[PDB]
Amino acid sequence: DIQMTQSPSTLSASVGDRVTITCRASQTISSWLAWYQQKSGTAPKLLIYKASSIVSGVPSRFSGSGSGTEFTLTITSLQPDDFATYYCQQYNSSPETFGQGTKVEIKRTVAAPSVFIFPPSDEQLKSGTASVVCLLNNFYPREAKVQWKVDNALQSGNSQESVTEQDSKDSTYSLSSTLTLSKADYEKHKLYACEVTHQGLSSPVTKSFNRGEC
Amino acid sequence: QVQLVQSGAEVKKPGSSVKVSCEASGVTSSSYTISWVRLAPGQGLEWMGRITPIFDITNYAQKFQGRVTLTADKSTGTTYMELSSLRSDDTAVYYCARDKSDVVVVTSIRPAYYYGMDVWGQGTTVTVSSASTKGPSVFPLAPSSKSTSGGTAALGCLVKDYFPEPVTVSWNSGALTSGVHTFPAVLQSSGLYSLSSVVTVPSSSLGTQTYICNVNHKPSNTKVDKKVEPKSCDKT
Repeated sequence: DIQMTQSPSTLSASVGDRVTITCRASQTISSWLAWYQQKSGTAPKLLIYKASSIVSGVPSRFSGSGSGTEFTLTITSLQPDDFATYYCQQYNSSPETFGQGTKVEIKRTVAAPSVFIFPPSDEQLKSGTASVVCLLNNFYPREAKVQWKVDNALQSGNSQESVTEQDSKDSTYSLSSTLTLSKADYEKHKLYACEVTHQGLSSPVTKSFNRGEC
Repeated sequence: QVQLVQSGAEVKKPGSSVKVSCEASGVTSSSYTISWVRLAPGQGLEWMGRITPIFDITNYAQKFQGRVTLTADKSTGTTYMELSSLRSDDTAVYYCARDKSDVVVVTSIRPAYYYGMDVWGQGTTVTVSSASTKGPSVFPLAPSSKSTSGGTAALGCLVKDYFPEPVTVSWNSGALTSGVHTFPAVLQSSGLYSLSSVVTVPSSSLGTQTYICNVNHKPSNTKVDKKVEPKSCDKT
């Protein structure tokens, strides 16, 4: 059984740039390797087979190389629509195994997020459950730690979050963290904070509200 | 111009079986081969099996073997993928693909005559949860002092506790699109989904302009529009 590991697991780059993804097979597979590109709502696209053979319809900028256990996929000049995940597949022995995929994201400037906090609705509160949403708007890199505190007392395990895909116009991310308690435990405290750290932050920005004033 | 058309999405209780179809048209042979590959959240791309309908020859993956069953209907260029003892981690997107060979595949891929999986289906989304179908409770994310930044206010909708995906959100019946962010749903420990949709507008408009989210959960079967209005908060 053959395991395919690629590197890096992810990489950020710019239009125009020279991008190269790497592929290691756990035993020699001669030249029996294919490259696949995949975007979001779409099926994988075949790009390369026999390690270097380009498909009818794949742009000249795409090039493959390698034989044995080390292989390489190379976009020469990057391009608006080349931002995607690339999978390598070995078709030597069965089963066919894929790589873990390499997501290629866009490279923009560092951008500090803009933070917002949202108290529970009047009508969610009628339901026994109380949700508090912290929003981190438009930032880069994708890394951000969101910390809830009540009152100045760190929560953990009540806070799911989610990140937007790399925005099409300004290539920034957005995050939505969501504290969730009962209209009983809520209701036991006054001070709901939401502290945020980023790479483009001088100092950890906090948004907080007093319960029952909101 | 060969094209593969898979069957619609599918929500299945755990333990149940699911059988997705795939309709080739038009390959240049009866001796074509069709692979099945699933896109699974967190573990990547993943080859399941393979069928050459003309001879009904099948080769499954060890990791599945017990549960997969490839079949064909030669008269109608359709194959079928049946995954059976469905666990919650079979929740994934299921693709069918052409295996392009110069020679009929009767066991392994014969690598010197392979050209890759060159044509795929759209995919079929298969969700495996104990959960039962349900519309969401839509709550307002109210704009206020605490949702403000230098001229700009943020407001939104909380689409809470539904099943299954998907739900859609527009703003003011689609009239308002610039600056909107709708986050990927999230799977709560209740087995029910929950997303947030959010907008940034200039603060001075909260008084003159009316803001509404339009929530359509087509499965079951709510259409709901909530009016998001400004709330009062502590100035300090």
